[PDB]
Amino acid sequence: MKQIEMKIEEILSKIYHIENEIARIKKLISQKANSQDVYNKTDLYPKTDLYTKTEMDTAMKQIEWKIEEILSKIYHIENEI
Amino acid sequence: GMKQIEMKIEEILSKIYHIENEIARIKKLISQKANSQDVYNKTDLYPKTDLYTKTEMDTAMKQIEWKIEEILSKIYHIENEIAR
Amino acid sequence: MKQIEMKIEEILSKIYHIENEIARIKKLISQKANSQDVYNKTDLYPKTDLYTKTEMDTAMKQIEWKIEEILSKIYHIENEI
Repeated sequence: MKQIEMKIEEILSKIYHIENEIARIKKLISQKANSQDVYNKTDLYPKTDLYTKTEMDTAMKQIEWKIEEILSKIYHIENEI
Repeated sequence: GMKQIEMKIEEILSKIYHIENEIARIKKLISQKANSQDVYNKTDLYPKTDLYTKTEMDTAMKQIEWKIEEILSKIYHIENEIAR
Repeated sequence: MKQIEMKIEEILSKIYHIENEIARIKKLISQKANSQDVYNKTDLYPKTDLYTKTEMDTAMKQIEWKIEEILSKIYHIENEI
C-alpha cells in the first residue's frame, strides 16, 4: 500500500512536467511556418535564376535605348533626302 | 484508504487522456510545418515587390514590339524613297 | 490490491510512451522553419508565374532581331546619302 501511494505521487509529478513541456512545445510550434503558407524549393526559383524589377527595367531600357538611337537617325536621314 | 488511492488514479487518468489528445494534435500540427531543409530563406529569395510576373513581362514586351513595328515602317519607306 | 498495482503499471507504460513522443516532437520541432526566416506564399510568386533569366533572354532575342534589322539598314542608307 505505501508503495502504490508513492508511485501515485511519482506519476503525478511526471504528469506535471509533461504538461509543462506541452505548453512550451505549443509556444515553439506557433513560431514555425505552416507548409501551407510557404512554397517549397521545388515551387520556386532562387535569386540566382531570376531578374528583379530593376534588372528587367534595365533589360527593357536596353531595347528602348536602341529604339531612340534609331529614331535619331531616321529623322536626320529623312531630312537629308 | 483504497477508495482514496482509486480517487487519485482517476484524477491521473483524466490528465493522461488529455495529454494523449494534445500529443496527437501536436503531431498533426508538426506535420503541417515546413522543414527548414525544404525551403529557401528570405536571403535565398526575392519578394513579390522586387519581381515582375510573366504577364507583366509579356505586356511590357508586346508594347516594345509595337514601337519596333512603327519604326520598321519608317525604314521601309525611307528605303523605297531613296530607291527612286 | 493486485488490480490497483496492475493499473499503476498501465499508467506508467502510458507515461513512458508519452515521454518518448515528447522528446521526438522536440526533435522535429527543431527541424522546422521559423516563419520569421521565410516568406509566405503571399510574399512571393511561384515558378509558374515567373520567367527565369533564360526565358527572358529568349523572349528578348526576337525583339533584338527586329532592332538589328533596322540598324543595319540605317547605316548603309546613310552611306547611300
